[PDB]
Amino acid sequence: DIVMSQSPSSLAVSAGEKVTMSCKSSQSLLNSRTRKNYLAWYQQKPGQSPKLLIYWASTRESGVPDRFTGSGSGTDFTLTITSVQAEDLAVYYCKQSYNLRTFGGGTKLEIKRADAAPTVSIFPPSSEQLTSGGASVVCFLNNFYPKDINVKWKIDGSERGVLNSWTDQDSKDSTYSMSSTLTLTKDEYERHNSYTCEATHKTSTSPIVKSFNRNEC
Amino acid sequence: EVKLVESGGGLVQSGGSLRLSCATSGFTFTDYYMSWVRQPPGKALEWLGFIRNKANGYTTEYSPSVKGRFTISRDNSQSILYLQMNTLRAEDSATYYCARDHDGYYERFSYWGQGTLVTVSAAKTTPPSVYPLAPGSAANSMVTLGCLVKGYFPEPVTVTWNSGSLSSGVHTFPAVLQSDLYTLSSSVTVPSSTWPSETVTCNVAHPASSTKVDKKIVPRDC
Ligand SMILES: C=CCO[C@]1(C(=O)O)C[C@@H](O[C@@]2(C(=O)O)O[C@H]([C@H](O)CO)[C@H](O)[C@H](O)[C@@H]2O)[C@@H](O)[C@@H]([C@H](O)CO)O1
Ligand SMILES: [Mg+2]
Ligand SMILES: [Zn+2]
Repeated sequence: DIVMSQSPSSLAVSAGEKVTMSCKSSQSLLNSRTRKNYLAWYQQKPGQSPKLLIYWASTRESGVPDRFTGSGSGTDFTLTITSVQAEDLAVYYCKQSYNLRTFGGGTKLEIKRADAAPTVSIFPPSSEQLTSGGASVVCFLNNFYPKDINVKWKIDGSERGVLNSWTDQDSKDSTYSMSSTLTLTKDEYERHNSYTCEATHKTSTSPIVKSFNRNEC
Repeated sequence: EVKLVESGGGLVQSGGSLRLSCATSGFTFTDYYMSWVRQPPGKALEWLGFIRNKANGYTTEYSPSVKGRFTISRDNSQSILYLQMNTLRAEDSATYYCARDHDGYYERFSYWGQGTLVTVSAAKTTPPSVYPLAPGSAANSMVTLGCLVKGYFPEPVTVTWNSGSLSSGVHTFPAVLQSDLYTLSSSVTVPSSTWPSETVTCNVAHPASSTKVDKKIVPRDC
């Protein structure tokens, strides 16, 4: 086979800086007849299909910003991004087409930005859910940076059936968001009053506390 | 303009078969090789095979990984590409893409479809419960609302807000699997002068169960 390998697995760069990533083939990709390297670069943004960026190692596809440059030959190739933009968040794949086709494993590119505190919102169970015997309490912790965050649930002042989910980094502001869902039975829900989402993030030594009381609903 | 549209993905049991389609338009179909590529959730792209153009006798080639088990064909009268998959296993669960390939000159995959998600599993299809997330009767310039999309199988689900007219300030959280069912949520943040003044509705679809739901976010009082 031809084996394709990329490095790094992942990195993060601040907007305006240069990015360099690497792609190795187990065999030269230099076609002797055409004198081109059959190596392409693809960009895959979160939730999207892959998009062609570069082909024949160095040819930039139309529509592709000039900040993206492919170089290299034979077994070693480079994609360079100058003046990186928030929207450049993506996994980048190289692909050989010298002998059928094979993809490398990708390089994830993330964006570094200023620390940003989360915006925290809490939501009681809906009457439509409670009618069926269940009670989900939801907390969104939105548009923060860096990604590391700690959430705890407290019920009547005591720490406590939790689903956590993080978004991919945002293409526009380079922040992260997380959702935490605590699910109880209706009967257990109705035994307590105070429901609290507590978020601890590096941006404050004070946790962000959002709470509601079942009695006030 | 060029269009590639996959269909046929969904839920299938281990050992089962499935055939995907990829309808195309806006280029001369017969001039082009066509490839299939897949991607398991959170993993790398994997090339599966191609079918050559008219000049090359529409012949097929396959990755060693799926040769003998998958078959590619094309309908040149309708510009549609097919992928027949047999003896499916959990490892075949993936997003499947078609891509326009070689034209005899350029080495590149110029265009890709949106992808179709295949899930290989014994689990039954379960439609989601969709619940509104409205600030409580005690909860400021901006306001955050949401929908909880709970307890469905297989992926995927789509969520939009006001039929896609609200797209800025949306966070749709990746689904998490917990005892055999997925749950996801979506938030939208709007000016507080605009809700409940103006309507906010999440539109949720679950193709596997043909579920279509619009859920209006109603204020607690009001
Ligand atoms: C029926 C095929 C013929 O052959 C080729 C040739 O010059 O050998 C190759 C064709 O391209 C492929 C292919 O096998 O279909 O192989 C090339 C490889 O470099 C050999 O040249 C690339 O891997 C390419 O992407 C294809 O995978 C094709 O270029 C063909 C041409 O259309 C002549 O009519 O000639
Ligand atoms: Mg208890
Ligand atoms: Zn052959």
